[PDB]
Amino acid sequence: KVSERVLAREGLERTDNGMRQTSWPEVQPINQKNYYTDYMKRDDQILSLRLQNEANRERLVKTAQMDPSKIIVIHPGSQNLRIGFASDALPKTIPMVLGTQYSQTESEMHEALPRRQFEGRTMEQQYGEEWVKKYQKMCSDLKVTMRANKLKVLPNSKDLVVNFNRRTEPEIISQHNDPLQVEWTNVNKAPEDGTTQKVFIGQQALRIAEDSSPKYKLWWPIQHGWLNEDDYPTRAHLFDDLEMLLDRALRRELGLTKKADWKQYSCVIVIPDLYDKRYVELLLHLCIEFFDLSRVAFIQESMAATFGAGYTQACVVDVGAQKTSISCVEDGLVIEDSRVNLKYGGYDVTETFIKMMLYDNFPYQDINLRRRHDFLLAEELKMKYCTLSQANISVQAFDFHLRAPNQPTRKYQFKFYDEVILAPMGFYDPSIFDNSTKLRGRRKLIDRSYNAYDVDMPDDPTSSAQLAILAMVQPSQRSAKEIAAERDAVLPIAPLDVAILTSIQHAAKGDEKKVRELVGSIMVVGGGAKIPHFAPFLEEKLKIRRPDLADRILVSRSAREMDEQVVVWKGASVFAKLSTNDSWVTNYEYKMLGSRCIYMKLLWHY
Amino acid sequence: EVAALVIDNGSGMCKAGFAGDDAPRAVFPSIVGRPRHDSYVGDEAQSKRGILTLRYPIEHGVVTNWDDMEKIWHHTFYNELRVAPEEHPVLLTEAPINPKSNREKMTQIVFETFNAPAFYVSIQAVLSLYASGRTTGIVLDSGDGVTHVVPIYEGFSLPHAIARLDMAGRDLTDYLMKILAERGYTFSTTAEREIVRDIKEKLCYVALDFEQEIQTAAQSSHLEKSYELPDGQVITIGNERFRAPEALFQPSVLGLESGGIHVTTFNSIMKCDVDVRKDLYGNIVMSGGTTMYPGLSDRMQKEITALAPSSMKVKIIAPPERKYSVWIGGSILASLSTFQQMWISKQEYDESGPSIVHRKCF
Amino acid sequence: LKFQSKGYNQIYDQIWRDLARKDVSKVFRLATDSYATKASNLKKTAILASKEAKRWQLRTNKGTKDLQARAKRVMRDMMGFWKRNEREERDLRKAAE
Amino acid sequence: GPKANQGAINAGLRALDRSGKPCRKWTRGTFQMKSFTGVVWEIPRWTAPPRPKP
Amino acid sequence: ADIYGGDEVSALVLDPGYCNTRAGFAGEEMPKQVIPSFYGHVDGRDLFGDEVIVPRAGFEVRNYMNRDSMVEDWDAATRVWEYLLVQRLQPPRPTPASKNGLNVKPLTENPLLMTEAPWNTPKAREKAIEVVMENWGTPAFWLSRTPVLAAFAAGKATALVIDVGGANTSVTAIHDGMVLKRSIQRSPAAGVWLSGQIRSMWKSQDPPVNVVPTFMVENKKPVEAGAPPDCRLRNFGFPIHDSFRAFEEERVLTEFKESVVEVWRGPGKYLNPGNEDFAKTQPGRVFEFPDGSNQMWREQRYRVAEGMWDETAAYPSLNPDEAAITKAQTIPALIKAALDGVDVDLRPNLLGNVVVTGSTSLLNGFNDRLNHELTNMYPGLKIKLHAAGLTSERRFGAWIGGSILASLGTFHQMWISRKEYEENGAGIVEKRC
DNA sequence: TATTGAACAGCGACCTTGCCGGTGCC
DNA sequence: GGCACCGGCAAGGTCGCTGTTCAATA
Ligand SMILES: Nc1ncnc2c1ncn2[C@@H]1O[C@H](COP(=O)(O)OP(=O)(O)OP(=O)(O)O)[C@@H](O)[C@H]1O
Ligand SMILES: Nc1ncnc2c1ncn2[C@@H]1O[C@H](COP(=O)(O)OP(=O)(O)OP(=O)(O)O)[C@@H](O)[C@H]1O
Ligand SMILES: Nc1ncnc2c1ncn2[C@@H]1O[C@H](COP(=O)(O)OP(=O)(O)OP(=O)(O)O)[C@@H](O)[C@H]1O
Ligand SMILES: [Mg+2]
Ligand SMILES: [Mg+2]
Ligand SMILES: [Mg+2]
Repeated sequence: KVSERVLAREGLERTDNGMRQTSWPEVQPINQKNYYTDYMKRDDQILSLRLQNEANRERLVKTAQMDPSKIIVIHPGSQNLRIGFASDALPKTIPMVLGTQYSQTESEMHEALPRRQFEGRTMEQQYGEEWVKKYQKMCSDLKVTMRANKLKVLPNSKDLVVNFNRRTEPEIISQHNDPLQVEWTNVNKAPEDGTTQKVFIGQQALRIAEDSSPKYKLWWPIQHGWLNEDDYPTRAHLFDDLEMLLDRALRRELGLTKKADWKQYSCVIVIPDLYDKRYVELLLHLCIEFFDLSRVAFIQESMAATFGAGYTQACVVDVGAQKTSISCVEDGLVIEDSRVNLKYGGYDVTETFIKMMLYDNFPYQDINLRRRHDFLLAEELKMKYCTLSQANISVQAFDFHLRAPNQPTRKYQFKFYDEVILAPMGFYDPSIFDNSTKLRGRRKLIDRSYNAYDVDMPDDPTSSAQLAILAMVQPSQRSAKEIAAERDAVLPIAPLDVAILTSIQHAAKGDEKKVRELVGSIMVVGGGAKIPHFAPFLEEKLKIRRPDLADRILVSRSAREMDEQVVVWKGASVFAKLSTNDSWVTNYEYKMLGSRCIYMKLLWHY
Repeated sequence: EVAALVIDNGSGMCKAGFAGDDAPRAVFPSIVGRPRHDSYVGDEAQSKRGILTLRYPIEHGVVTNWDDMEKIWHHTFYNELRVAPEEHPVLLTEAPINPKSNREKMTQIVFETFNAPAFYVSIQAVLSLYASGRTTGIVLDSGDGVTHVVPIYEGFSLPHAIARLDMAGRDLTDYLMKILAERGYTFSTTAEREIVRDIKEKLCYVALDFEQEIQTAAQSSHLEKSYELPDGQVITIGNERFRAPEALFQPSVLGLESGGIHVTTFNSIMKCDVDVRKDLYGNIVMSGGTTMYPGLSDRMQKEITALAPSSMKVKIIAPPERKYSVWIGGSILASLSTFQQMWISKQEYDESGPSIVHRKCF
Repeated sequence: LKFQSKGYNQIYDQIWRDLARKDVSKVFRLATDSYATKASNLKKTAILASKEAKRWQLRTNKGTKDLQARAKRVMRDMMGFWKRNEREERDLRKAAE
Repeated sequence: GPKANQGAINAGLRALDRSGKPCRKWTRGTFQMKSFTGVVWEIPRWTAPPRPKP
Repeated sequence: ADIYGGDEVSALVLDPGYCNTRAGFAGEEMPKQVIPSFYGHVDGRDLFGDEVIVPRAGFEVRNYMNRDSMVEDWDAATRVWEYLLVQRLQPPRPTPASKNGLNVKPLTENPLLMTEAPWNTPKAREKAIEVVMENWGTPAFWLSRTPVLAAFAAGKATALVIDVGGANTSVTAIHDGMVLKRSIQRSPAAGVWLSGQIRSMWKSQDPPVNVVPTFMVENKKPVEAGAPPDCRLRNFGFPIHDSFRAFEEERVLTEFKESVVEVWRGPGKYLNPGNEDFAKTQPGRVFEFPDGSNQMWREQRYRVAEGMWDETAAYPSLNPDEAAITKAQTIPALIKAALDGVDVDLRPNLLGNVVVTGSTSLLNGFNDRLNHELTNMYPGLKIKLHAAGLTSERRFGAWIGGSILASLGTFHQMWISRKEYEENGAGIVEKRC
């Protein structure tokens, strides 16, 4: 038994407190049928484009009423950096090497180049069996070729050279009889060009003697056309080296000594046709965070080559020190699928030329291209004698001076006969190049580029022509990451002629008219191409491979009387100067949006 | 018809702009200056600091002085964006697990002071996840004043699992002043502290292996970067470059008890439901200004791989825009057609008071 | 003495009986459905927003044609630059040492 | 264009009181709560003035 | 009126437990803050939160809860609950302006609902309100038993709750939202006991299995199943305290529990003649220690769990002074005794509404085995098992119930008012059950 | 006069919801 | 009989793909 009146008198009373039955949140569903989105729909909304509209409008107002001397044009490379102002006739060229104090020299940390087993079963093991047999067969092929070409060959020739070389012995002169006086870098002297650290770049780095009271090491941040991760302990150290080298080039070659003034300048950076996106996004970061330049713009090496020429349509063969690359340019783009990138160049011809003469008892058997004076000697000898011109070949005698540091100068006579042509001819059978270690370290520090939103998908460029050349070396459901990792494990190598035709077939995409235009439009650039009769020899090699095109094939070196090294640079300068280029990433864009703005701004699908 | 406004306000730099745009129009220091014996905001307050006392109204990610905070929003609309808020809806960003009372006060202010017609409050970590292009992941968000780790699954954050490392970009600046004083320089006043903040942003980086670096720093020439002060004097800094960022990984180095960002990440994943963890290891997202040092992605990949089982696949997502990801995600969210069904209208505010933010900004 | 009368027992008991049988029951349904809805809204929204964030990177016909136009614009401008510098005979080099 | 589209999709945009009157103003006030034993105690609660209509 | 908004009453809901303590506001599907009950102690100051427990010279790990799941350290309890309810869930006071490097009572609006274990004694209940009403200025207070809130978190007014926590396994009958006192049954055979079983089983494999906790390994390399480990260890300029290593090993035991251990779910007990022999033939489970050491587990994964169902199966306690579990402490004996505490007419209703709770109930196969055992011991009745929760995330059951309770409009008449307390002092034994 | 930048017209692929329905609990 | 889960289906617009036509350049 219960009652309310008793409870009232006891002071007990159940009460709602004026509250709702529940204060749990009640949630309404979102409706999404036929949804729409305003995100980045208009040019007004995209920062990279907003800023360009404002810039265009300001220039039109300035017309109602930019200076090339404030534009720096940079083109990096495995041996050489070209740098200069867009105002200028020509870039200054400097070796892209940085020299610093260290415990051990280059020579002290690694085995000698070219590679030899100094203990082993005779010349055949010392140089390697396959290599010696390759050399023999190529020598036979040349003799057959000269005889077929109705030119004289002496029945024995090597024996005239080899027995001279191995018996000559050097001569010493420099204390008394007048040489060219070399001048080793005075590493103790303080820098005058506006900085404290005693680092060296360019020719002044190469001419540091092997022994000096502070011991100095040389570092190359680019080799074979990519970041030189093999030689570096850590990523941070490599970025700091590329930054130090470019910083010293601005101060020492351009004379831009006050660091505060650089914010007034703008930059054009040339990149290869098959770029690593990690390398592009490094160079942008140096130019905007470390140098604080106002604007940065990019152009591909083959695109720039045509701008140097004044060509609308061409096939551009770019023979470097260590990279060679081919692509077809038409209607203002490199044709994305045409791109081919081979890992050899004029340096391999130097190594191979030395190695062929060494086997033929070249007097200076102690030579090792990791020693500085040896490297300079080998490059000089290469440029003096290497020759694809078949007709001028003979037994010839010459001499060279080994101006080693702090030792009297040694003079060697020597002879050659066919090393001078067989080493260059390696472009048409690259198996003789010492490709054994090119791939070492190729993902040691810096990973493959992945798409920013989907990190198992590679975002580095790819081309049908390059995959056709990988398949040519190694015949080729897994993920894209695993497939890319398999391709990465094959070094891209192919004959030069085959690489061109493979590039052009993918360029044309099964169209004989497009082929018949491009094949009459071969343009050769890059320092490695400067070997005599390179362009005629490349034409002949394509003609004897494709009779269906043989009457139309035409190969031209350079463009408009430029030097083959600078055509790419000149092109990049024209791209700086011309009015229509909106390809500039401004400093304010990159501070805001980092590498995302490259995708908004370039003149190709990045 | 006009777009909504997106405001991302923090311990260091406030950011503001229009919904739909891919970057803010305004980025300015969250400083309020008052005359000690009129008020001033941002670079203007720093320029005339001699006649002023300066404060930050946001401390450790959380608003702590509202009278000063309202001067920042006033400056944002009328001096930075040049727009009248009564024409536009507004999106405000909010720190992970900031107090309920703060949501009510920022709601109160944008309606009663600025008359905005409709508005929404949004969790910073979730926006930074949208801007990285995914629905599920764990966000390490690290600003000037605080660092958070936030697991999010199918767009819902998991409050119980959020772990707040209370050390961030200012601490790493203070620490870099301290170790530069040990090298023989001096940087004690505010006019020097702003130099030392710039020195981080240009010169510091995260070591991949700290033992190898701090051993090899004895010999390395390359490490010793030089820098030019406003006075034209040149400093040089060496192992200070990586010792400053290393404090993210070893908070003992700057003298507090906490796990480094790799351990707080790991712990936060491991507080989640067992089935979800495989997805979070596959989606570790980095956000906020302090995550911008070179190398940080790699060291986080390594350090969490060392803690995780060998059978897990661990992935670090660090998109190039990540300093502004919290704002970018707000721009996206405020520019969808569906935003119109999300926001608090002024008509709901009139009906319900500031508590409406607990019903709608879920 | 407080809190021990038969009426106190009855009122306390009756409150908890109603609270458990009626209110807890309704609020559990509402709570579970509300959570389900909230989680769905957030799933949907995360899906749209994450698509938009990536949408700028997807190639299109229109974008590709505009890009081919920008490339062709610059390429003709470059040809015009060489017309002018040929018709005004640009010089470059001296190399004495 | 999509933002102009009539019907249900944009029911939010057309409802905005752009450049309109001041909203009513809220103050932390106090509410009286009563236990089942009759005792009264106070909780801070948001409050605003009424909205009359003649 | 029409002067008030959508605001009503923002309760705090607080749930201390031997392993974890949970706090947050009512009207939310999950607690905002959950921290280990194990606090750190260094240089005379206490430290809280899983982000703060880290190796330091003299670091000592302590717990404010005893294995009765009751408070035994009210001074530390005060500091831990101040850290949760004040420092992490209220607006911060700003720094003085001089310190920032530019210039050269707390709970008065949130009532508190607090969670107690169902055997928590009168003197401990009294001191919980005494601590609250002195320290934080809270407006009003309520204290309620985990079984009741677990039942509410499954939406049930009348239920049998099986609650396999850390320090204790509990069974209780809830009817019309109140505990039937005679039904309360409790047991050590729970999450902490199960870690003791696992440690014993590891110290008794053919090669002994050693656990090295996560903080002691710097780096590791993957190695084959059963191979020697391959890693390098941290070295410290100080002794690691035994207490700290014991807490940091518990995480590794929690991974083994959540991912390897399985209740035997098959027909009859695991030791019945065919079952053990069959279990050795099955595909196993793989596991890794922080060491990098990797192994495949087969018949053991059942036996470590089986002890709470059949006491005969249990490994020897690794601590020699620990009492081994008796038949009366096994889950079936608890259930049978718990229901024998209740009127016969009410048993079908309870058995139709079984609610399971606490993280040890998340063992693989636990619901299966519980369904089988209930079937075989109560034939002829419908058995149905519910989780406590609004979501798949079933860890916070007893907290969620508090968040629902504190959100119901009819509940606010119940809180013990600040005034109602200060007039009486001992009101909480009577004006609460 | 060939080529261009652009506005405009037309269509299908696509995601998402409401609808009608089978099967089911209560 | 009310309400619900799960399913196949008809249907709505936004968006990108395809295409015609125009004023303008040089
Ligand atoms: N007069 C010359 N005759 C023949 N070869 C030369 C001559 N001058 C330079 N070379 C060779 O040309 C090579 C290529 O130099 P170049 O500057 O084109 O290469 P790079 O662009 O620096 O490097 P990369 O291979 O990455 O393109 C030099 O390494 C050298 O071997
Ligand atoms: N490039 C960079 N490298 C290193 N640190 C950077 C860089 N850019 C900015 N920072 C640092 O980032 C911090 C600012 O980050 P952010 O803008 O995210 O702060 P915030 O969002 O206001 O902080 P919070 O979100 O914690 O309130 C500062 O310490 C700044 O020095
Ligand atoms: N996923 C899991 N599977 C099984 N057991 C788990 C899991 N996660 C944690 N545990 C264990 O369960 C217990 C978790 O604490 P739990 O919430 O269940 O108890 P509590 O409520 O904190 O303590 P008390 O026993 O006082 O109620 C610990 O013993 C822990 O090791
Ligand atoms: Mg080159
Ligand atoms: Mg921030
Ligand atoms: Mg418990």
